[PDB]
Amino acid sequence: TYCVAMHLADGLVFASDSRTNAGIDHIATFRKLFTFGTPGERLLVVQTAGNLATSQSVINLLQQRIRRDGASLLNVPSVYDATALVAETTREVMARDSGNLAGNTDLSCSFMVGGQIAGGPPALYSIYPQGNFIQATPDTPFLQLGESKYGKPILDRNLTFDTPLEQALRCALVSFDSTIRSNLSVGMPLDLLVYHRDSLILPEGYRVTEDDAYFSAIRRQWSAGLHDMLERLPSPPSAYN
Amino acid sequence: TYCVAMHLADGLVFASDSRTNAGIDHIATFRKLFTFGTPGERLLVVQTAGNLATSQSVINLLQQRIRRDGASLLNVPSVYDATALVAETTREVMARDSGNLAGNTDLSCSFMVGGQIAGGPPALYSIYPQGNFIQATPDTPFLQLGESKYGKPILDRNLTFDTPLEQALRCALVSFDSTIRSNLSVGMPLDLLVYHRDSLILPEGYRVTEDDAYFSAIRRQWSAGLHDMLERLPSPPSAYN
Amino acid sequence: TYCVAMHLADGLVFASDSRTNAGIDHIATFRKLFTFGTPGERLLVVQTAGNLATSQSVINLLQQRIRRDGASLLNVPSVYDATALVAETTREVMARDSGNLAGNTDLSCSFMVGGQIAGGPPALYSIYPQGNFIQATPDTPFLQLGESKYGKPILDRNLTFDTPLEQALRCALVSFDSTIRSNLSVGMPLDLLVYHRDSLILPEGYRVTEDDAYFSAIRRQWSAGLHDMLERLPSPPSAYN
Amino acid sequence: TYCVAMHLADGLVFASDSRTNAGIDHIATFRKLFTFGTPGERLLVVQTAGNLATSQSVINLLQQRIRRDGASLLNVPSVYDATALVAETTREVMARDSGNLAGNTDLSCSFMVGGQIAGGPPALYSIYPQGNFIQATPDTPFLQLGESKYGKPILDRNLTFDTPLEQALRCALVSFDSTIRSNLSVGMPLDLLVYHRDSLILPEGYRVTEDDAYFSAIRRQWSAGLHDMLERLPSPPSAYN
Amino acid sequence: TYCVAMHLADGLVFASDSRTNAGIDHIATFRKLFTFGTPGERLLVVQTAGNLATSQSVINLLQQRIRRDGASLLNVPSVYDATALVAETTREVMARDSGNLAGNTDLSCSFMVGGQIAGGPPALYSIYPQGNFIQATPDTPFLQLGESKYGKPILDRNLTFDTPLEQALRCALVSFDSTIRSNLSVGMPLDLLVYHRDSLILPEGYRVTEDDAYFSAIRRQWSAGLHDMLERLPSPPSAYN
Amino acid sequence: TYCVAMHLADGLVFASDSRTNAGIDHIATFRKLFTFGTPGERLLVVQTAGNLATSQSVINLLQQRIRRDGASLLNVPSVYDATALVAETTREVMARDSGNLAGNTDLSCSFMVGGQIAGGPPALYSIYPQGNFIQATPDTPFLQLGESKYGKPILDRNLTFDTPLEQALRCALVSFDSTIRSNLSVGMPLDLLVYHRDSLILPEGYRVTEDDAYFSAIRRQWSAGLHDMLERLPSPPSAYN
Amino acid sequence: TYCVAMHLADGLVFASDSRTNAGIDHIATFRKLFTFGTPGERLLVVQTAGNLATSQSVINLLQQRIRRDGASLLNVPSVYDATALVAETTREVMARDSGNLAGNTDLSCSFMVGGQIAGGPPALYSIYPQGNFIQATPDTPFLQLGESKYGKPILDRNLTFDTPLEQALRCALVSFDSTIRSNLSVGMPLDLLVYHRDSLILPEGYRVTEDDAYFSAIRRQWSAGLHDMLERLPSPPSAYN
Amino acid sequence: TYCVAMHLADGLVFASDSRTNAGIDHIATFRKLFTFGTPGERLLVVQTAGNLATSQSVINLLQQRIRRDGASLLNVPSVYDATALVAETTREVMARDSGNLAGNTDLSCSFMVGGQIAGGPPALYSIYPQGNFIQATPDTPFLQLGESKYGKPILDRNLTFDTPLEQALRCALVSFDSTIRSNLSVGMPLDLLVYHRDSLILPEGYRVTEDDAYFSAIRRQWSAGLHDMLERLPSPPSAYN
Repeated sequence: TYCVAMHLADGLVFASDSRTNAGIDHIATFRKLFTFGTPGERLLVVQTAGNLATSQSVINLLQQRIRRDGASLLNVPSVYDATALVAETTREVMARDSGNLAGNTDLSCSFMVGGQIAGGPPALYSIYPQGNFIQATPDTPFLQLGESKYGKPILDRNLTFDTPLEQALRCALVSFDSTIRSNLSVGMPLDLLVYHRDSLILPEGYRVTEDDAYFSAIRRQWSAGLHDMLERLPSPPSAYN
Repeated sequence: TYCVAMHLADGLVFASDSRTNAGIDHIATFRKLFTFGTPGERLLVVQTAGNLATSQSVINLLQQRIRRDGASLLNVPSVYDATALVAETTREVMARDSGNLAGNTDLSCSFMVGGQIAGGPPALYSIYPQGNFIQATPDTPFLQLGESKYGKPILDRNLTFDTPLEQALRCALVSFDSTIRSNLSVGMPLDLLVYHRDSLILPEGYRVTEDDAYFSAIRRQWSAGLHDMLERLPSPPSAYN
Repeated sequence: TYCVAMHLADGLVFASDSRTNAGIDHIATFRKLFTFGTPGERLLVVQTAGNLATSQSVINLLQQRIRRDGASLLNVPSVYDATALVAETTREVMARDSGNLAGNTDLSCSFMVGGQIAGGPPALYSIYPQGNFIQATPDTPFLQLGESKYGKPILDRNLTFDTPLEQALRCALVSFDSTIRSNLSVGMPLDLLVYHRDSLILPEGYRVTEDDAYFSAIRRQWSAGLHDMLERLPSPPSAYN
Repeated sequence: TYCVAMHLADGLVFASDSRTNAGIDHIATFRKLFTFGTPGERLLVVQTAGNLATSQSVINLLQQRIRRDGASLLNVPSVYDATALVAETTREVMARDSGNLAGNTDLSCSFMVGGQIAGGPPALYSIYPQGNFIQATPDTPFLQLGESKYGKPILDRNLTFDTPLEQALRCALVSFDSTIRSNLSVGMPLDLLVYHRDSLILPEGYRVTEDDAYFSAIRRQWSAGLHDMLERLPSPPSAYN
Repeated sequence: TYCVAMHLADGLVFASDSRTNAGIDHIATFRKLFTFGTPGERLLVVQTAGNLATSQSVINLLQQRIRRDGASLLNVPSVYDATALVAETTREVMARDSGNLAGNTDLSCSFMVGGQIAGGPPALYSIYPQGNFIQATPDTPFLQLGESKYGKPILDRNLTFDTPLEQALRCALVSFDSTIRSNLSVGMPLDLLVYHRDSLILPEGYRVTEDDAYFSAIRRQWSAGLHDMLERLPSPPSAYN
Repeated sequence: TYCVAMHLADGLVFASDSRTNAGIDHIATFRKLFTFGTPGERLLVVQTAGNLATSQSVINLLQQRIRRDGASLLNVPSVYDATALVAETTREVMARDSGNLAGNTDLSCSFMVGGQIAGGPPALYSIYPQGNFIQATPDTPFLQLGESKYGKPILDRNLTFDTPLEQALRCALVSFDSTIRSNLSVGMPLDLLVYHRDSLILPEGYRVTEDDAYFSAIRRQWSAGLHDMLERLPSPPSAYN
Repeated sequence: TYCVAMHLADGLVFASDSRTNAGIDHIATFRKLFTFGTPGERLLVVQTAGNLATSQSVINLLQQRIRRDGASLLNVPSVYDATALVAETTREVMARDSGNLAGNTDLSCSFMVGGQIAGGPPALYSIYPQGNFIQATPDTPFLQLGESKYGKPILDRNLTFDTPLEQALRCALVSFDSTIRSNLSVGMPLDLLVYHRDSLILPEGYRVTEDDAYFSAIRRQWSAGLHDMLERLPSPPSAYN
Repeated sequence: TYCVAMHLADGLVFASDSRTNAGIDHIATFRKLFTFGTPGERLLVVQTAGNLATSQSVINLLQQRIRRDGASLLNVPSVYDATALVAETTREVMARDSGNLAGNTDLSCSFMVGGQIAGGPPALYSIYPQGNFIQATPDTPFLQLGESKYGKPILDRNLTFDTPLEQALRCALVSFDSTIRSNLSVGMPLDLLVYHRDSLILPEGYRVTEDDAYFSAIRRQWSAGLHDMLERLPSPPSAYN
């Protein structure tokens, strides 16, 4: 479980893995990036991390309620209020499943909610386990969920609000490369989605499998590159021994 | 707090940061790499991570006991037994400080113990919070303590049992570069030590400050390198949008 | 005790064994697949694993309550809510039988709940011992209960959301074949049920006995096949000795 | 962690994975198959599963003690007594590391010990977590450690005391194939060793990596085979719906 | 103490011995089969096994409470709920007699509860020492309490859901014959009751004494039969010596 | 696990199953009947039941010690002393494997030891979990180990000191028939041995597999016989309803 | 200490000795049969055996509490509940006197509680040292406390539910005769009470002393009778020598 | 288990039952009266009670040692010394079987040793569980083992040193009658032996089975007699109600 989202000058980029702890000796693939919207009016993306049961219930309720007269991700007036609604829904799920039977088992999960509603700029929020949230800004234009330390440095180094979408996406992919190599809890397939500021369309998004030609290639290249740079770095002076 | 140690064909390489959480609003510099030994007979290095009070007490008792007739890091017959002694000492410290007054505060810490005693190969162990330990091997030739996910990938990618010492050290430094950029809890100065297999001398080791010419240079180079490789990676195919 | 359920493009497939630990020196046959519904409106299937007393009580209450004005598997508005109801009922049963008299004996059990209610797609959930549940998806389209590691690989290898029902069923049967050979706790007769997406009928389902001509045949074939493939695999090179 | 050993008419075959849980967020490669002996006099193989710290300590002490006047794997008069010595050593390690500091953490591990000493037949034992052990026989000629249910069926189906070594090894590899696909805690490289009855030599053994041409090939073949056989199985009769 | 109960297509059959361990050097006769009901409305039978004191208290309270406005075996809406009530009552009794004074003495007992209440089919449950219970089904149509292994085989071999009552009873009697011969803790008189599906009458039931003409006769016949069959079985081939 | 041994006027008969609990989810085949002796001088048979590890170790030590100058099953002056030696050996094995590591796991096992040594009559003993033993006599001429209640009645009914060997063996086989049908922990193959009083030869003994023509036949006959006798028994009189 | 009670068709009969171990070298007379009740409403009898201090304290508290608003032997709704109250009281007494000071001394005692309360049949219970109790029934119509084996046979032989009260009493007296002759811990005076079913009066009861004309007479007669019968029995045949 | 022995003016009489607790759910027949001697020189009888394993071992060793140059029941100079030897042998057996493996299980047993050695009068001893013994005398001419309270009164009443043998034997038989009726742990067949003072022959002794004409007859008579005497006893006076 590792998710990244970026809010940049030209729009939004989202990327999630799929490897999921679904119980003991049951590790499995589950989509962690979900889209919602009405074409020409709004796009909203939700990413998930943490307890599967909880996050599934949250997503499921959001879907059921879309087709119902009352508060829903389709009628909510701002990305902020969408984020609040997701949190609100999370609280509701935690209230029901909590009891003596759950015991000490850890039901918490976290989310990212981003997108654009007609008449206001695109936005991106992250909701924490405890249900309070923060918003990405130009100074801090990307947010992560899950097992994210491994792939943070490459984003810190290169990403900024002005990074174009194609490059941000590339950058995200390198993030996943390192993460996947160093931590088995994170794993393919990946799910990506790029959204263009003011387009107000629902992009189809794209899934990166084990076989993906492009992703295989940039991984091979990135390895060769790092190995090269390392050998061509200078030796430490006398002093260091 | 981030420490790395490597046990390679040609010897051992150790590196630690110094930034330490010593209470609220009191972040400070403390050495996390300590050496012990008698020239021509043995070298032992201990690195620390976790609770400052605990680790300090452990190190302090190991030093006091060196100058005393009984079990000590200078008479212990093997690196294994040295590791065991450190652990033994840790248990002793935890027993004394534990009480109602400590309450729920977290007194645990972890260590690495590596080196060489005359008449057997060099070795490297890591002691866990709970006092049990593991040994580095050719298949898993480096071990980390502290805040280590950020700088793990570069080691996973490039380091192997056969990597020479000068290159392993270099590799470690890049590990610290990324870590420092992405996590404030980790910070300079760094303390390094390189030990040559069968030398049985106590290297002086070296401290890398903010001002270090060499470290500044390889950071600047590494940045330029990464930035280059990133721009010269190919674009995603049509399919990805 | 081994149960499998699959949620595929064309519908649902369920399969359970019947061998049951009913106490010490009392191993016995009990159905572990139960159906509910009203023709033209809904089909729901519940499978059971774990403590017999507990699961029986749960099923029994669900049956009694069907014929009663209030929450029941026949009036519940979605497969989700059905799953929730089963869980709710489980909690109720655990509460009552728990006491000093039970002592340390393990009263937990698990369930699968799947089916289709008029006006929404078919769905499949698995409820864990602790009462929280997950939903099968296209990326993870089958779920297991009980003693399931033995027969997992064949499903992992061949089954996907798009697998047709007849082939999924066949696949399940091979899963049971391996399981039965390698673990005595699992045993015949088996109980199967196939449901076609949007049919909204209650299939009669089918019981596979010791004598079943078809199942005997595919077991014999599958053996011969495996034995053949193994002999016709190449020899390991020189290197391997 | 998955290990298999077979004691057959023509000798012994051993195979182990290397993926090891070494702490939280620290999964790593460690050899789990170790050899000992004097050429023309004896071969002994020890495989490990369970807690890394414990098993490492046991192996380490056995190695140190080989080079010492007293009970050791090189002077022990029978494979039985070797097994007993390993167990004896395990007890010793558990006694020392046990204390308040370990707490509720699970230090147990299991071993296989097999081989041949001059003047008696080859033998194979498995030591349980609790320190008691069993011997493989003609009726039960293979033994497993670790995560073994996934790959048990293929061994149950095909393996017997009279299976030749080359075919037993092949069989083991298919066992690992299924296991690796269905459980991420098991992983390459693998380590194999084949020993010929009465040879009294120390085979070098062989390591199967990710890249291995032969293993890659039989995996590809085995997949194609299974897929074929599945499509060419008959359809269930009318009765089954 | 040995009890059997069967739930068959045509109704229920119950049979119990009477020999009871009432303390040290005090073995005695106590009825272990009790009936309750209102003619034309319900029949319930309770059988007992285990601690005399505990089971007596349970039965005694059930009787007292029948003549009292509140939950009782006469008003309870289903055989299920009757079983639950018995269990509920058992818990109550165990709570009271438990203390330091009882010490380690074993107060547990088990029950069978079967019968029919107007408007639903007949049913049969068995309650375990720990208070949870199971229901007999067509696949497992008989249940035993007490010292039951001796007489199990004849029931396993011959009894099924479709066995008529007169034959099931006969079968039960042969079960008791073997048991009584092979285990002194079981002993006559026996108590039988046969109930016809949908009759809703309280059969008087019947006691089999030492002197019973019919039971004496079938025992004599059964012996002669077994002895005959044994002598007329063929001799083992050469091979067997 | 079910073993029987008989000491009759004409000699000894031994029979054991092979199904063995070797751990959780690991049920397997292991021989439970072992022979020892020198032709023309002695025959001794040992049967085992209970913990596999313990019984294997006992048997293994007895074998090793046979080929060694000191107390052994070949030099022991009487069947009594043989039994004592087996017990003695058992104590030795329990002493070693006992420790904190075993914990509460149950290491006990039981044995039968029977045979004949030149110059004295044949004899048969049974050793209990606690190491004390009894001897079979004319009044109690058979002894059982393991899961024996199921097949006791047929032996109680028919077997006496004067039963000839061929008929005793036949009787034993029927005992196994019933046991196997009613308890899964008991299972084929079976191992038999018949020894003729004063022959002083080592019979080869015989193994009964699943496929055995004779055993299959008498099982089929015995079923038919029982079914016949049951239908031809009279009906219970009026009185019984 | 020897007490008997019988529950017969026509009522109840109680009889107790009086010899009591009250400490070392202090054997003494204490009544062991106590009556309670309100004429025309209820009769309850309590007999005691075991530790004097304990039983006295129990009786004493029951008496004090009779004259107090709350649970007492006079308001309790059934003989069952009376028995439960006695047991309850016993627990209370054992709780208080238990401590380090008592040490290993044995404070346990047993009771019989029998009688009749208006509106339900007469009943008789026996409470065990541990506080659980049993009820006498038609099949087991008498119960004993204390040193009872000596006088059990005459009761087993002649007493049944239908035995009239005058004959039962006579039978009890012979029981005491044998007991007194064969065991010095039992001794006169005796205390009797006979109660007629449905009389609901408090009989005065009667004390049998050393001097009692009737008891002396039947003892003398019984001796003469036994001596006669013995001489007029036939001689053993030739065979017996 | 119930044994009696008498030492009278005219000789000795011994009688034992045979019912034996041989383990849980294994009650069986074993001889508890054993004879030894050389005609014209000595007769010794040993009776056993208590733990089967222990008493069997004792008897077995006494038999083996008879045929050996050293202390044995045939060379021992007095009945006293014979008794001492038995005790001595018991100690030896307890020493060997005692260990951690026996645990808390109760290995004790008791014996009677009686008979006559040329040149001194006949004698009779009883050995207690703790190995010290007593001798029967004219004032206390009979001794019992096992479950003996039931049949003590008839012996106390009628037996004296001067009772002739035929009458003492008869008396013993009545003792067994009552015991058997009132306690199931005691049971037939019985074993008797009568020895005539100064005869110095080994009587064959006699076994009383279920079918014995004489014993059946005196039981029937004794019942009728007791029943008669009881009905012919006078009624209690007015006073007693």
